Amino acid sequence: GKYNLILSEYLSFIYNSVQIPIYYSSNSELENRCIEFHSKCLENSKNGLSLRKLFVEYNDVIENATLLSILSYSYDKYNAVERKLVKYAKGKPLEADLTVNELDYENNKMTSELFPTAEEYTDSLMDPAILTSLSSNLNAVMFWLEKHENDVAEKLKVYKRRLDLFTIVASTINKYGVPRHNAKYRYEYDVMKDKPYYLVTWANSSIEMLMSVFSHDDYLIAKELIVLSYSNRSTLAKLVSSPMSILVALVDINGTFITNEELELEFSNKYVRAIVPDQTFDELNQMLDNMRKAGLVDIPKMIQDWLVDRSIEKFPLMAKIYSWSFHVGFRKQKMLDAALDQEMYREYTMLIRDEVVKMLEEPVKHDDHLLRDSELAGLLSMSSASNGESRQLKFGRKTIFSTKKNMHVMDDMANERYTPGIIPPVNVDKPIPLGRRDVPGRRTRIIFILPYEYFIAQHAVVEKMLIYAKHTREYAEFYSQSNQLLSYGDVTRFLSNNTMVLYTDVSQWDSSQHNTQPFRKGIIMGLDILANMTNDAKVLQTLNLYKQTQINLMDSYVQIPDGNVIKKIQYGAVASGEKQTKAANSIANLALIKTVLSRISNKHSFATKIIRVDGDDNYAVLQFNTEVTKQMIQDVSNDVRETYARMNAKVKALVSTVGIEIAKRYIAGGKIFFRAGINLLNNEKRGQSTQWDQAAILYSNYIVNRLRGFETDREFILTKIMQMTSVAITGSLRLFPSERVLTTNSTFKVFDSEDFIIEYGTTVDEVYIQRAFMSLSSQKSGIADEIAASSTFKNYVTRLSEQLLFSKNNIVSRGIALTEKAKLNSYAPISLEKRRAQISALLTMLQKPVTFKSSKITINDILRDIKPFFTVSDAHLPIQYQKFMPTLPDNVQYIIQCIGSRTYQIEDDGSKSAISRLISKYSVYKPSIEELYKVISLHENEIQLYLISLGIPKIDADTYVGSKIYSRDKYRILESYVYNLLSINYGCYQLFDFNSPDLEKLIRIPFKGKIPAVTFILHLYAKLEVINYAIKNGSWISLFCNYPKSEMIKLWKKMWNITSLRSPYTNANFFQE
RNA sequence: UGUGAAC
Repeated sequence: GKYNLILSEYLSFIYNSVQIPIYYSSNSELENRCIEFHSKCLENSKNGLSLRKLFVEYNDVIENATLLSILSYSYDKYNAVERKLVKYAKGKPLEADLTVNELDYENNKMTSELFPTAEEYTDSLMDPAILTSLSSNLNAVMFWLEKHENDVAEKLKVYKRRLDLFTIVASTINKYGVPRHNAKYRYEYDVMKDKPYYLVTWANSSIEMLMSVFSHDDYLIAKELIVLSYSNRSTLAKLVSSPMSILVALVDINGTFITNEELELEFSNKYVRAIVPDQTFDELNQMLDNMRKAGLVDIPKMIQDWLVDRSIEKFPLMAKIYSWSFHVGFRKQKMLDAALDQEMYREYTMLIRDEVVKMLEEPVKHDDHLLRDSELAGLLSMSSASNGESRQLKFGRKTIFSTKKNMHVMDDMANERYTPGIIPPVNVDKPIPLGRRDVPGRRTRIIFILPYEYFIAQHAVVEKMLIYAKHTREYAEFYSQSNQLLSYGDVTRFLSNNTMVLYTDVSQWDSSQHNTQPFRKGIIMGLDILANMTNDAKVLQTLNLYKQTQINLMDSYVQIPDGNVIKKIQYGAVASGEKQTKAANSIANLALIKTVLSRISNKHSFATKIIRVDGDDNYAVLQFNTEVTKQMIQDVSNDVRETYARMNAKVKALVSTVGIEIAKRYIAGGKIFFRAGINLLNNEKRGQSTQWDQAAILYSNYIVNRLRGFETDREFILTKIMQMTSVAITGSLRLFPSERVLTTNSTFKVFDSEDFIIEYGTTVDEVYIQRAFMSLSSQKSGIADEIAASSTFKNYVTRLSEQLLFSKNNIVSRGIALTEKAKLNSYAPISLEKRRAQISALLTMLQKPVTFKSSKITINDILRDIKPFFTVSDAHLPIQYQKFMPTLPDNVQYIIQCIGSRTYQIEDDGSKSAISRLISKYSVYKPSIEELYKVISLHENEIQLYLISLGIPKIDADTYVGSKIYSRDKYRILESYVYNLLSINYGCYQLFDFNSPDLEKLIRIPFKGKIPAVTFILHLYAKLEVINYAIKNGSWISLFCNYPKSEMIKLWKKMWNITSLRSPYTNANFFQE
């Protein structure tokens, strides 16, 4: 509840010259008291009278009613920031060293010197792209400083380290003044031209870094990064985090977790000697020297101090620095520069071609329906993203323009223009529009915004390839339901004194022009073999079209902006945007490693314990018939680099016997680490989400970083949420949502009142609020209705439906119409209409919570029903598992030590049910977990019609609707759906082993009947409650269940009518991955 | 309608 108290202090701190607490209650008489109190406060304020008497008079309202929000009557002129800043601006401003960056525009030159005229200006290279201002961030940091001004002992030290650092931001900012943002939170030319170009982005990165500073080490790191960053905007992250790849190889392994036959983590007390050739040390030194040549001093020394003994115990610092460098900011260059960087491949091409054949051999020979109806599948899959050009479109009786892919397909079909048989060119005549990918520390890459013809021609085939990968282990990122822990387990498994790991970064090779010929040719060669495997007209054409996309790309041309011009240049490299991007890249990366390993063996003899490709990295584990020496590692390494070199591939290739480092994860000293570099006050690009969506995302970002080792003060995060979630009523009237409105599990949830613990209404007022918020979940959009009524639209929905099913439509048909009515949300005008409606509904709701016919059951209601039938009792669970993920906070880590962890993802889509499998065999349609959930619970006769309506044969439809499996699917679908509603795969929970024997003992549930659904919820509810207590208290409890038999039948009915909740908090988890 | 592909 501390959030509400914190909000008042912040408002009082921000405004000084009134606040009006607004309450509400589920009890009629109490609510009137709430209404009376609100009126009196407004009246007293409208008379400059003391509200002290009213608070005493309506003590009962303060005591029992629930705080809904807070009114903010502030008559200033959004200044204060200018006034506040000066006290902290005593230090000497920073002077940009305009000689550090290559490309001139990457140097912190005055904005004007980069864009002499307002028409040449662009924030494209520094846009924070976030719906929160620099001024607000400054206010937030200062508010925190004032609060922890009179702190003591170590808390004071944290404040002192922070006050210093913020002085640098303040001193530098004051020298030019605080950049004023516009309604869209953008920084225009007039505000910008006086100040240094990167001033605002740099401030956001520095503020984010300093508020995440605690120990002296954090302070040393933050200070170096902040100062260096102001001048260097292109190699500081790379220089700072480059020594990590060398370091993982150094640390010794003293007991680590491995993967057993049951694909689960298991402790192994083994010891593995880290063997490092002297050459590696020279390479590490050059890296350290390079950091030094760039001004770095404190960070280089820390790596150096660590290097004396290299203890996994003092490794945390190395990890901390690696996470830290990313928070310098994104490297946003100019489209042209990002674009510009871009006989022995016979073995490599053949492998790519063979791999393509294996993944589609069976689907093609059989005459897979999905391959035959590939076009239909592409249409259903189709998104609402950009197609490339902004077309003029006529809907019903309205002429509007859009770039949306969904919109383009409908307009073309309604005008005989829809022609997926013809795969448009992407050369000099029809240049590919370009998109961009910005990441911290790494160089900017370009993106192909190809026409929808390409997505349809590639969607069915890519899915078939993914399915092959799903059950192929070499493909770490696609295998089974696995998570990163299993991958961590696999590398450690075979580590011994007679084996060495070989990791390699292949991000540069994928963009290499050397790469593109063997790539497209390899896929095409594979496609021809597949074509000679069948005669099916549908299969050959879908297969043939795929061949065409590769051929068109072979020689493409790109539209690269160059100021306010769009120079068209011949791009001869494999950029990404295709449907086969990830699958193809994976196939290629794996093919490349196989090629390198094969070449090397002619010289040395080793065993291939494991080979893996995961993202932009690939690796292998080799076993030699003798003990590995420093000399052996050098010889293997030189040859591997040499093999890569002959192929003209600029890749990083290292060889060790203890660790490995890759973009997604790193394994040092037998432990697993995950970079914690998600930026907070700076985004990659601008989207269409709201401020509330953004606040939820920032919190989500904060949670992931905190789990990964990077923690930003919670109070600062809370302060940001308060600014972001507020709503202006007028110019001097601002409304701030309460903790209850923000955290309760509703459609407006932004964060959990307590980190790592998700609460669900257990009081009437909480329930009353939850029901009210849902009442106004989805808002109307005129523009969306018009187009939803247009002919071209209905025909498109009708055309899709008549191509899919055979018999009758509606559970499926109603869905297709909506799925399409939604895709119109990418369309700004529609998105804008929805937001305005949401704010007005929200403004009224905060003012005085409306009524609601309810009648809609949710997850919270099911939980609320159960709660009262459990008896708690202190219990004890000894810690028995060693730590493998060193960065986890203490409360989260403790649960793992006691109950354990898992290496998989709980099925939350229902894709593993028989009905879903049956639909898949005959239909290209893909029902969601929710649709499957409604369908399974239907009358036997109805289910048979639905399966047949989708193309499922009668002998098959009939056999299923009675069988054991159908009854079983019922339980499995609900189980999958419930896990989905409980976020058992996100945040903290995704880590915990929900089937721990130790966890199980704490749950005593006596069966008083035997009805699967009820049994499953009671055990799950108990496991979550027991775990949450452990997260919040550190000690365990035992749960006993005395749930009636009469009660269980009522509960079971309730279970099959649960409504899913949509909210910023829900969206944020989806957003993360 | 400052809007920028596969996931």
